[PDB]
Amino acid sequence: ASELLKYLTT
Amino acid sequence: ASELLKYLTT
Amino acid sequence: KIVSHLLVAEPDKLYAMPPEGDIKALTTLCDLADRELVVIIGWAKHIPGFSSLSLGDQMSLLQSAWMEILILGIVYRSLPYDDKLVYAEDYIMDEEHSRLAGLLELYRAILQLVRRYKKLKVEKEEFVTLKALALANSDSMYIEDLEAVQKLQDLLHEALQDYELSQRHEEPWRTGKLLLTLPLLRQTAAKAVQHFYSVKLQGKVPMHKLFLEMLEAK
Amino acid sequence: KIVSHLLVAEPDKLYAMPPEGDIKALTTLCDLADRELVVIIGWAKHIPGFSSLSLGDQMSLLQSAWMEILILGIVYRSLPYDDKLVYAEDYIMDEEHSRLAGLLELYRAILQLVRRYKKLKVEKEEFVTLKALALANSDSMYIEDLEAVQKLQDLLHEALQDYELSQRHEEPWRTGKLLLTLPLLRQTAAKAVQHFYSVKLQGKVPMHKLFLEMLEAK
Repeated sequence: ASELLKYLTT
Repeated sequence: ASELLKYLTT
Repeated sequence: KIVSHLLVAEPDKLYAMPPEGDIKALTTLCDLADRELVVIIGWAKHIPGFSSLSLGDQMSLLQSAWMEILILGIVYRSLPYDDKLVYAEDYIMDEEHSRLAGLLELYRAILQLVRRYKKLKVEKEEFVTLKALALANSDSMYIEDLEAVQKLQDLLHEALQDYELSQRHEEPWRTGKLLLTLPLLRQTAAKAVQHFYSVKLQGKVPMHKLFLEMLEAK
Repeated sequence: KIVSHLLVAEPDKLYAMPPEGDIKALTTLCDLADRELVVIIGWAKHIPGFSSLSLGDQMSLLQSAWMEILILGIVYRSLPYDDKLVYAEDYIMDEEHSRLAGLLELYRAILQLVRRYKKLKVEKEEFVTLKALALANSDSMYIEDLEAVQKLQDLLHEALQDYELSQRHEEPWRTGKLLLTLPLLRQTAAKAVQHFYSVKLQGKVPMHKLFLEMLEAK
């Protein structure tokens, strides 16, 4: 749900 | 006037 | 080599792109921060062994160390200037510009670290290995596998020391001297985080959501 | 040798001497702190070259680093215990005792440093040279002669490194590993200082005046 995990797995 | 300088120059 | 490796993964030069008051200054820094937050994350995955950590631990490190790594970017860019802070190559603040926009106390804090790094004559290679070391040495209270994080720390520390033990063998224990700046680094990052959370609370300043998410972790 | 030298200047074992509530706990720690503050100052003058600093600079260092040096004493004493904090050989707090007296968050912070030092198996000699290094590396914004303070830092760092490069040559870069704990040290000292200033403000707890004077510097 976090931007961090979004950016971490893009 | 400070305790520190008191203790530092005892 | 890890240094050559970590080096060419660093982003290329950043440029500020922002009613010329204090609220427009903060927004320029807040969106410069958010833009570089995005790039730390891309860069972090090039740190050997970082991506082999569980994702919760990758996030725990980043959540602890993100401001330290930004500060080290500002510091590196600021080394050639005369008591100026370069948040970007476009955007270079001095004391009076800082004081007016309410950033004076933060500005003085970072300058102390800047002047310490100027006397050490720290190089781009050392900034890079130090950024990595701050990440692995973040001291998150939320690491699941401390042993894997310690292995990474040992690896990045070995690199820094073996880089120093050859390229800069004229100066002994130059490794430790760089490590000895890390407390001030963490301290300064603590001031930046509180100030920027202080302008978060005020609400007069808008913040791209990645930046906000990092700030509430802290 | 500076280590043997700095070692036998350390005070001998401290013993707590204090309505068994939270207000009696804080008072025991507050007066244990004040009693050891007095002893840091006696000990500081045995640090080679510390007394050749101008008195303003001796005070600027002590005012910045005092909590870090206390924390390192608690840490050293706490190494043999099972998740206990020994503020004194008399006085050993655990999680529940901590939580009740409002010290839980501070207790967890120090324990993280304790568990880091337990895994490093840090020795009394290293605590002593690290106490000294935290003092000279305090990053006071009020130093007049940064060069003399840096010389001291270089001296204490040399000592730590040359002590390690022989007594513990089985473990390479053990010096840097100890330096890498210093950020957490400063961080933890920051939490202790704020908590103890929080009980200063509340007024329900009495504090011998040397302790109070250190706390308002911070």
